[PDB]
Amino acid sequence: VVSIPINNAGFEDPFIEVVDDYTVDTPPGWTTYNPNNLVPEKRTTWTSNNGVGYVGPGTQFYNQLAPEGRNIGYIYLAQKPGSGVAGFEQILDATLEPDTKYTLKVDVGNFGGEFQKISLAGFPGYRVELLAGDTVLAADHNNLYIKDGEFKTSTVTFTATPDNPYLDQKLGIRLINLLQGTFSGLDFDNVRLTVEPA
Amino acid sequence: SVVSIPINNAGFEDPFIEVVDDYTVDTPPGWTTYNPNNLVPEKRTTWTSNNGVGYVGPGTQFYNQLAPEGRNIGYIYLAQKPGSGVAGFEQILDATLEPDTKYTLKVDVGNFGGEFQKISLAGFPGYRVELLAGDTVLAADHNNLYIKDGEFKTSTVTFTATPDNPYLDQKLGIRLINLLQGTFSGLDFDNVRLTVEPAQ
Ligand SMILES: [Ca+2]
Ligand SMILES: [Ca+2]
Ligand SMILES: [Ca+2]
Ligand SMILES: [Ca+2]
Repeated sequence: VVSIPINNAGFEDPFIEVVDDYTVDTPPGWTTYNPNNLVPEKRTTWTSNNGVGYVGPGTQFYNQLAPEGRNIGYIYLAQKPGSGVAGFEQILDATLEPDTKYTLKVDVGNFGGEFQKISLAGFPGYRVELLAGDTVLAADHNNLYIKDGEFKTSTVTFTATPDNPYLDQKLGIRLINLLQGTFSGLDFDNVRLTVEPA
Repeated sequence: SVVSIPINNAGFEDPFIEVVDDYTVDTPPGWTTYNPNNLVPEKRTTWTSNNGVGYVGPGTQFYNQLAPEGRNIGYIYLAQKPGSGVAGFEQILDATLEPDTKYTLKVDVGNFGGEFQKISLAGFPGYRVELLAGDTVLAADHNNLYIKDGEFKTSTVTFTATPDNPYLDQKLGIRLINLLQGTFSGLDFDNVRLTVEPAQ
């Protein structure tokens, strides 16, 4: 069982000091997957955005601490349900290899609480995908039920045979806000990808 | 407690097929051809992209087991090269999405083995199983199971609908999809089951 390197895999970069403070720029090491242009290049707290957030004692948004370390990565979409999807993507160094089983695990978070008078109850739905090149090899499209203010672990697996047409292409990961519900924000954390003989 | 939702021709048993390893090339009754990329022609031959049902019986040259359910399986074959698109079966159910309910969709997915007219059937295009409400894919298994030539495995897709889900009261739907991300670019489905139960 081997780990494949992922940059900023727990969104711990940058370090954030204050409880529930967050960034509004793409997490370091990741790019914004934006197939529908929902996330503007220059964002504010009133636009769709993504970034990292510190989950600590005193958080008003969760009933538990970050799955890993201090921070989570979050994606919030302001457009109405059905408008499209957005999230994070990272292209890895490793390439697809035959006779190997891949295991992608990532923690998915559903916001909780209330701010002002508005509640964060609700979830847009998630999809976690494992890629080779531009191809989605395997994906978990919203299979887990996650309660408000909680996290749960998603597992995606894929076995690559010697005749798989995408061998030698770069592995990739996408973490996606499906925007099929409100509250239309979600979190991810603790991304891990391992390989083993198949 | 756990209630089954009615699905038409859910084991692809209609039409009856008499001869082992014989197949149809027209859309199974009760299902529609899901064709977002126009890969499947309206009129099909044995060698066009096609779909239909097939009898998997004793003596079959294509699997190491019989159909997971009954006599027949439903299949989808795509002749275009990997990366061209996807196609499969779709059925809209009569039931609608209900609040505070957990849905469990199960379908057996089959990987052909053997050879047909000297063409090797080894390989798999990848599959996706989708639960939908209206036009929305609520939950889906995109190719998570590894399935060897000549075998079947059960895909499980779960979804929990809360009271504020925007798609409540829209009609439930199912899609069984050939991903066309490998050759041999055909696969099978069987034994579609959908249950609903209270979640919370
Ligand atoms: Ca973390
Ligand atoms: Ca929520
Ligand atoms: Ca059957
Ligand atoms: Ca095969």
